Amino acid sequence: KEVRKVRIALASPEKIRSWSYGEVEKPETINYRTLKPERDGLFDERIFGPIKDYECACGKYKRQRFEGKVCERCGVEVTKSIVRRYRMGHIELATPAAHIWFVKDVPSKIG
Amino acid sequence: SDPVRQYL
Amino acid sequence: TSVYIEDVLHEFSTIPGVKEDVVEIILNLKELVVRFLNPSLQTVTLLLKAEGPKEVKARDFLPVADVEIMNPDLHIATLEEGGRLNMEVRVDRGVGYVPAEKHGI
Amino acid sequence: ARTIRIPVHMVETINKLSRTARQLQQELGREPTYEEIAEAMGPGWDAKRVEETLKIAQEPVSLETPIGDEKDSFYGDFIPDEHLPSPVDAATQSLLSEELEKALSKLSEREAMVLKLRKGLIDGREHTLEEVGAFFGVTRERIRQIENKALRKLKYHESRTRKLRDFLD
Amino acid sequence: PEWMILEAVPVLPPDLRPMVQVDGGRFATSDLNDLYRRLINRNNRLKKLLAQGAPEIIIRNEKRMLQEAVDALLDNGRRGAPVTNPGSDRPLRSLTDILSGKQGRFRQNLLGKRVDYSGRSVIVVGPQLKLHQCGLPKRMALELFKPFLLKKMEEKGIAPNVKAARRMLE
Amino acid sequence: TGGITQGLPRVIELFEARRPKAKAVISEIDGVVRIEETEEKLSVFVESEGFSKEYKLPKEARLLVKDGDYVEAGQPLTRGAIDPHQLLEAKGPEAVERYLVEEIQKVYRAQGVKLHDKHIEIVVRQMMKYVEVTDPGDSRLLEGQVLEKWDVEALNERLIAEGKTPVAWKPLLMGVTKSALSTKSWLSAASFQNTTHVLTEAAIAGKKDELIGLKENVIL
Amino acid sequence: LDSKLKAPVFTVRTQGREYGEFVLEPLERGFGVTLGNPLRRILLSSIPGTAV
Amino acid sequence: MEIKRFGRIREVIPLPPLTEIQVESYRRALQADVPPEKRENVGIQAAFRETFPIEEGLVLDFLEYRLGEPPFPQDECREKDLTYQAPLYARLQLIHKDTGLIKEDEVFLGHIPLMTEDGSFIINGADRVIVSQIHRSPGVYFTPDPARPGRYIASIIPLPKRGPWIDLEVEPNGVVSMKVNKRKFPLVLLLRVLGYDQETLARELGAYGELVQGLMDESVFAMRPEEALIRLFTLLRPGDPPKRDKAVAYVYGLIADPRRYDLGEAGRYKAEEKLGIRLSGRTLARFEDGEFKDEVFLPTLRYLFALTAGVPGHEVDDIDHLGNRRIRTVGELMTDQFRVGLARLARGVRERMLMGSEDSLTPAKLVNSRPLEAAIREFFSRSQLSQFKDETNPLSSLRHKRRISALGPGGLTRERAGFDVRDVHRTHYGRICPVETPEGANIGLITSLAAYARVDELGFIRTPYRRVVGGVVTDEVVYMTATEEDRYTIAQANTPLEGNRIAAERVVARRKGEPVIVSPEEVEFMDVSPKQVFSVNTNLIPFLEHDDANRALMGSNMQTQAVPLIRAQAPVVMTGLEERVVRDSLAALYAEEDGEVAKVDGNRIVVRYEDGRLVEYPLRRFYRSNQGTALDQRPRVVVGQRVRKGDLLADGPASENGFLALGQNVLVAIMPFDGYNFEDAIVISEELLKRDFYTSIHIERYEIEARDTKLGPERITRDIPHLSEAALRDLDEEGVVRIGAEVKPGDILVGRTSFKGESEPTPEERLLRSIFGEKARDVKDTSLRVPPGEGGIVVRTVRLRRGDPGVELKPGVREVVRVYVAQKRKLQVGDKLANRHGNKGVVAKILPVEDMPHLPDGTPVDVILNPLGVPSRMNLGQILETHLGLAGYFLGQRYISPIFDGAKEPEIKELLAQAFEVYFGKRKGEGFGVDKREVEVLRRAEKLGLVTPGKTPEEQLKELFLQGKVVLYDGRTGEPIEGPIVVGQMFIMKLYHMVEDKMHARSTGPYSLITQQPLGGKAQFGGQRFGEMEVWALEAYGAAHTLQEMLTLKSDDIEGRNAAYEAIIKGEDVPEPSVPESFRVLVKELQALALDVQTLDEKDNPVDIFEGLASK
DNA sequence: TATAATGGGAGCTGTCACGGATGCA
DNA sequence: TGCATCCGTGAGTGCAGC
Ligand SMILES: [Zn+2]
Repeated sequence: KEVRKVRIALASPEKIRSWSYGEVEKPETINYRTLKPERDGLFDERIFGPIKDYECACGKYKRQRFEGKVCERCGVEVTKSIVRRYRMGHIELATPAAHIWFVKDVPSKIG
Repeated sequence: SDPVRQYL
Repeated sequence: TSVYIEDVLHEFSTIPGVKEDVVEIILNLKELVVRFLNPSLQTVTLLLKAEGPKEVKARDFLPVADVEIMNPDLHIATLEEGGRLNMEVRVDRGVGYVPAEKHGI
Repeated sequence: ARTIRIPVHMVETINKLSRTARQLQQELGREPTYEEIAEAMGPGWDAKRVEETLKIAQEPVSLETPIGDEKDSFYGDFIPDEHLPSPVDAATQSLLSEELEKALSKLSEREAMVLKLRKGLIDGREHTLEEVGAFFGVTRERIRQIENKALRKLKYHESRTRKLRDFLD
Repeated sequence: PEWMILEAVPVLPPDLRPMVQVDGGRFATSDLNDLYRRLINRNNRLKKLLAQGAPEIIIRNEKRMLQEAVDALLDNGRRGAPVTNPGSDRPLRSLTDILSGKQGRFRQNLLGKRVDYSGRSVIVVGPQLKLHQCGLPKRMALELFKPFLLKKMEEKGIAPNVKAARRMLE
Repeated sequence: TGGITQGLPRVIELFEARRPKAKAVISEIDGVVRIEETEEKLSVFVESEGFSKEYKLPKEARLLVKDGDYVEAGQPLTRGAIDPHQLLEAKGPEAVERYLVEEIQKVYRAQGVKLHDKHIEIVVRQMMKYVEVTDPGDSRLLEGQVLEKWDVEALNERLIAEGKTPVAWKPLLMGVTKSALSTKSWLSAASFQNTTHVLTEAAIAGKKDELIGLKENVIL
Repeated sequence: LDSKLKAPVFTVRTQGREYGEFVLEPLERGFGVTLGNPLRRILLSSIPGTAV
Repeated sequence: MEIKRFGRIREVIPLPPLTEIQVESYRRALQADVPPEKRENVGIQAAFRETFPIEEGLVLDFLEYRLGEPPFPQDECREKDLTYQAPLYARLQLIHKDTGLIKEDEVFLGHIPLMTEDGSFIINGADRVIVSQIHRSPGVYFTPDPARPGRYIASIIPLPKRGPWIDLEVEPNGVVSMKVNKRKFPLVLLLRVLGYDQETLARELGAYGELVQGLMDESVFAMRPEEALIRLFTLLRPGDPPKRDKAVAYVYGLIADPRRYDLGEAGRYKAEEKLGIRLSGRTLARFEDGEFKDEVFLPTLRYLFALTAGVPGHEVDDIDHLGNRRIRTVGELMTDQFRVGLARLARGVRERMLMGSEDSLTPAKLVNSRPLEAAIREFFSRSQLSQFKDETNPLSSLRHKRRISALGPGGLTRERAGFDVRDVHRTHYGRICPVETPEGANIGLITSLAAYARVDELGFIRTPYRRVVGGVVTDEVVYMTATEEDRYTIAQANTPLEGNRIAAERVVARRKGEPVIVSPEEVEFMDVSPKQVFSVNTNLIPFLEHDDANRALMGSNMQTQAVPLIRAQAPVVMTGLEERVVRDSLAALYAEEDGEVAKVDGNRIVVRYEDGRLVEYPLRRFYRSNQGTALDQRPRVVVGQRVRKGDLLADGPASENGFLALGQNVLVAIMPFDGYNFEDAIVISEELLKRDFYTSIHIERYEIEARDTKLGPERITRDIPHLSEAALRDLDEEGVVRIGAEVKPGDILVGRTSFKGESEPTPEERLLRSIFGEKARDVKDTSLRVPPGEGGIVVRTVRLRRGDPGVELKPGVREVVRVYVAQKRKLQVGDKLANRHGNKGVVAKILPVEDMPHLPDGTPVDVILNPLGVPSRMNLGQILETHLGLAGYFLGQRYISPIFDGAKEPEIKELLAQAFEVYFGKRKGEGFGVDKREVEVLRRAEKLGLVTPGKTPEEQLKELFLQGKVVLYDGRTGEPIEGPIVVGQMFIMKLYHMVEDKMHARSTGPYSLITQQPLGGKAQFGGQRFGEMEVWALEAYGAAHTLQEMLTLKSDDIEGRNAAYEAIIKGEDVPEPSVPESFRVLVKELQALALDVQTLDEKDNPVDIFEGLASK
């Protein structure tokens, strides 16, 4: 189909979670010794996808034709690494927090 | 205004 | 069309005991006027060997058959005690202005 | 405190190395070498260990780090993407596949297919001799032999047309 | 309306906030990672302080800090002092910063872009040129038209193939 | 030195439809001019048959009026640039269009720049693009709600065709910036300026960009 | 340094006895005006003719 | 050759040392030569004295400091990328008050950068310059309130980062308000804190009736100094507990604390002079005997009320006046950052003092030098005032050191900058050059110190004048500030003198800048020279008085950009300043004392002096500058030559026999030529290239590192995979290209191999290599190659390795290799040429010699300049320069024509007459008469009224020659130019803007990480920016596909750009564009802002631009 | 894992004009 | 209800820039 219109709207928590491929539970980025991403971190391949094309983290499945497959050992989907610029993660807050755009923008929409 | 002041 | 100097790898170098740098030496050698007698002769390599203290002129070039320098008083280099200069300079027949960049001789 | 997290014992070792180097520089009137720091750290510590410890201690720098006296230049603007294949690389892989298929139509169906199976052009995995042999219904020795003759014919044709040479860099 | 409050804060794909090894093996990364790390640290500490039955002053402080963390992430310096990295006065670059301004996504990468098959040089008067013509330096042309030139080199005996032609022009 | 500074100033002022500090005082209605000047204070009255109006101005102001003269509504009483909005409420849209065009052209002519009226007219047209509702009629609109003239006209033609009460509206003049931020396409506006504002209002409204203009299509 | 190249080809375009165009290429640098000017001077001043 | 100089004005004093502004400043700051006990309270010593003693009971005190010798010399620092610096030790003693225990030790604080002899620094191997800052001098100012006329603002301003600005204003409600940290509060409260009784304020301020009544508030006087203090504290600190000692602490720190609040010494002086009082300390008040005592506040209030009332002897202040604007030089800036780092070190000290063990604490354990080191390093690296030194030519450095900037920390930002400060104030006379400033955004913000100008100890720029008593002009020279200068009537430097007495009935002078005609009885002072009005650069423009200022600016600025030429020559027409510039810049090498030359070498000059000692001078040879210009010194003397003191031993870059040589003297004709000189373009003769005029040496440095990785070590080797021996031809055994080899783009400078990551060899590639029998290697070719458009001869290689003596690299680096490549650049088409009068142009054409316009004697011109560049530009100096240049061509002489005391038309006419005789009489003797073409041209000129009818051809030719015009022959025809043409010698320079550096082109190349758009810049092999306005151009043309290509296929559309490249190499037309990646980046970045952006169709149904990859 | 210890610390000053809110007289 | 007044937001392009 041809793109005609472009819509922009508020995103519900449900929508945001629908976007997310996983929750990031840890501040960690990459391991100091290995320089690999850390589990449940901001760079996690489990959440955001494989760093290498069609190859999981542990290296159990290295080939295409293993598509959509998820490794049991490392939990990483085998697919194109391009998805690392696409798939969103999320952080579940203990206390709800106001989006500052709808607060500090005068006149305040919430206000 | 100043979070530290408020907390103190 | 060309200059070789012993213990000189390129134009950007200086020689111990010689006042002029190589850029200046070549600039002076570019003023050299060499007459050929025999019309059949295309090229001549002028050999120069000298040591100081002396002021090396174009006259100091070792003579070649059917070759006359029309400006023997032309300055080449200034050599100092311990200063030693050994050159082989290639002079060719030709026409117009051909830059070093083009002929690469 | 670190964008790249470091274990507490390792942070202790790093800070200890820092304090050691600082004292050493305080008595040396200059920054110490790796060897002097290694001396002051005790046994088990050589220059290489100090050097690698300092290496792993290095913190990352901001991509938004400003460049120039104006506000218009980021440090990250100078950093190329090595991951995504260049148009040249992509086109080269494309012409490579197309040319290999040339030689495909070249060798017979069986030997070309055996080669594609063993080298992984089909499912991407590289099959063993027993798999291609059980697939074509022959012995592993036989399938190995037809693989050999396939590769051999490819070698001859390659020496002949010099087509696949330029892709070898 | 309640969607103007965030229960779950989205996380940008990592490639858009890269952690990259530069030439020398040293690492360079986007500020968004530091912002997200502040956020996650404060959130986690909040969950642990809750689970452990902390007094109200503490939980209040933590919640306030959490809101300010979210603020810093989405629009930094919008309310209160801008969050900076240790040992620097430089404000961290948040999503709002990324979007707007002259250096923002729209103006920099969207309404305009750097392009391929382009070059530049000094200009010199053309008096012999006809109105529809310009003098173009040979080498500039060799580079700008390069793929066409590879193709035409293959169309003739100049090169066996495209890759050979390119390796030849190297 | 020896024998477009001002120029650019004035132009920008005009294209931003800004109320000048040099502002000339204009008559809101028709009438006859009765000047009343005490040595200490000066004032100018405009007297119609039905009613009279009073304009109190500093005694040092230059008057463009002779005592006992009949002045049109919106006609300058004093020198200085006219407030385009006052001219709008007084003499209407065409007057303002003519004023903006001629005024902008003065500056360019002064510097020896030959430029066609058309372009300035295009811009001014974009400046007049909006209206403000005086009464909603039978519509869903609100009093003081700003919208596009085309939209209120289409609406009113639908209401008239339906037999309903038309929307009472007044012409609205805004400067180029506000007009650009007030455009229908949210991609265009958000990429222009005030990104967060445009984006939040659009997101709350669930705005759809129909990709009518050039900017949007460029962005995509 | 080495220079050897071919002699130029003389090209002729003639319409009637009234007009003609004469093209000589390639020539060494500058020789276009070296030949052109003297010929123009001669063609205007020295060509035998008749007059009243 | 003979140098003839014009002008009657005799300069009483020479130019002061031109780098003194840097040198004496930094020397004053360090006090390294001063034995510690004799040091003053200024400089880094001041910072030590402010920081220490450190208390809170342990007490750390400061005895003295010392600076050691530099661990490495300047050159070695340049090569090893080190910093020229000296170790800084500080002797400290910890004293426990109770115990009485005193532990004394000298602690090492790290290093401080040393300034070189020429007034520059070496930071990490690169030469830098700290640029002087200009700012508002601290003190008490009174300025008109812009809103309400009749009311004024009294501003009390301290030094930058020295505490808050304080405003005093009379409010419409009648009460006097004080503003501090944006807080308006009644001043009477603070007045009460200082302990002022209503009676004292009444008797003091009573003289002004209406105002003091507004000052009176009984609710304040009903309080006590304590209660008032706590009240003020509650006003400045809401929510903060109003404890007594805390309020005392805050108010003391805000006003009376010398460490927190500092007016400069200059602020002190100016406050004293303005308010007519005497200041004890540098603060606004004191804490004495338990209470506070006022200093500045009451006098300020008194003055403010007096000005408001109209009381005589009270005026507002001109904040742009150069009496109110001072300069912060290197010493002050460096000292400032030193003070900051020291403060941090002190904080750390108090920390350790509280935490550490009470039995044993040494000063060494208490002091961490790191924060201080960081502060200094930060200043000399990332500061805006710390700039990469401009070494392009010696004058560039000299001028850079003399720069003044209104920008930087504590300075203006270009947004806040507006006219009033970019203006040129009358007080700039003799101080700041009115001419040399940037044309663009920095105009008036970046300026230049005038030639005779000096910065005093207080930081004010002073210019010399001469005492005039009874019309007699003394040799006594007095340097005044602008404030002092305003007090006198100062005569112009050109006022006619017989002996030391002024002879004119009427003289032209200045009184407070105002031009006035006065009698000699009224003259108090007289200018030293016209030179003092301008900068060092502007002073290099001959016939300056004939050039419009706008082009003088351009000539000035462009001289900085002149490239040193191998054949470089001094101008035929000089200003007289050419030698001092060479000398002060330390470019040339000179003889220390009278002596005899022992040895002369390319590399060395050995001199034997009167002392009998043998002093050897090494010559810097083909060294690379910051801008890549070659800096080399050549010996100008010979063996056995006797040299007196201050004699020239050797010429540095851009120096011909000790005279500044910025370019060549070329023979120009001013005529249009076949459109090739159209719009400032320039035509030159190939003869210039033949004789190597405008040829310059440039050296470029390349660098590569081989480091330890986790995939295995990178290594520098000659063994490079898949490479022939043809490519390794010039590589040595170790893999580094050999000295003397010629390198072209694509050539390897240094061989390097790197191990491949998981690049799981494409089972595609597995197959490939197996077929081809060649096994897939594990290493790949990372070697450093000559970038496109570069090359030359390799003149140097530097190889540093880990495990080598005296060598330690940054962690992980196994080895570093540098390769220095030199190139000889001939002048070419597109290179920028300029003269000193602001005439600039790019060379558009190089003709063979036979095509050049020539003189009747067969002499071709060098350069053809279009006359159309003259009239609108109004720089006639170049014309005069040409005329005189013509004379000196035939007389074989050079001239000195001082600015404003010049060569005049009649004198040039005389010289031109002599020159004409030389140019003609020779012909007449040679047996040749006047040419037919000359006759025709004479007829033409006779119609133009250039020559008089009836005179002989010779007489007329002379008549033209006196006008600087000569008959000129077209080289292409032989027929003469119909009019006579202006021909003569002009000094023209080759500017640093060279097409060889600027020419760039790209098909495809590296892309950015996030945006996937092409990188910018030549060095990165980047694409040109097609920006919003270029887009507007394409839109305006209605070319949709060209535009869409720009937005997609050619930039960030991945699939699109790939498919496009492949399509083009195949010969297919380019495929249809796709979504540009940065739009996806936009969508995902908006999602991160919790906004849902949906691409929809006309059915309002969602469309996936991420193609399922983003959806679960 | 235990002597007692109980409210921070750095401010940043030379724009400039407009739109739009908000408050106070 | 009109008018201070405070806050927030803008302020040319491409080169290079360490
Ligand atoms: Zn796995």
